Amino acid sequence: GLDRGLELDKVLHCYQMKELFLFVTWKGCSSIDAVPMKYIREAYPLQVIEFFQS
Amino acid sequence: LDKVLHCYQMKELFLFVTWSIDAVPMKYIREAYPLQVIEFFQ
Amino acid sequence: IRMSQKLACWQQILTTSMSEQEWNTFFRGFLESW
Amino acid sequence: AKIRMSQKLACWQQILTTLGTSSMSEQEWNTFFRGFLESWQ
Repeated sequence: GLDRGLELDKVLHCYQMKELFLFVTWKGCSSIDAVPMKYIREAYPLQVIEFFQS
Repeated sequence: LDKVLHCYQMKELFLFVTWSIDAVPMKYIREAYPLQVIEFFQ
Repeated sequence: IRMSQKLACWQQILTTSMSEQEWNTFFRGFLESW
Repeated sequence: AKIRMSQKLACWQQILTTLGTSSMSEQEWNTFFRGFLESWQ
């Protein structure tokens, strides 16, 4: 799985296509996942805005 | 400001808002109307 | 939403060098983003 | 940022899976893939 029911660790990077993708790590995981913006932004709407503001 | 319609990232993140549709850095719109922004994001 | 409007927004974003093919491809991803 | 290319590819593969290959022509996919690479840069 790519959304593996873990807690968000970081938002490392992003890339805008037809969909916006966030490249995020999870807590304990060591791997980076591409996750569509919409999903992550409903799930963790605050750490996202943090990522784009700072 | 009434609606936040959509958003796109190029250099900054941009919101497309109405009060014509305009494109504005989310930062700017956020400080002014933080509610509608966090609400849009969720 | 009207295509002219979306276009005005894509140009508003771009204003704040691409190839001709890049520009077109990215702009189309831009439209289906909506 | 000093991310390893295996991780970048794992991401690209996740991208292809999310959108679906049939979503674009190969020309399109390539242009975006080249953008995806210069992205980390």
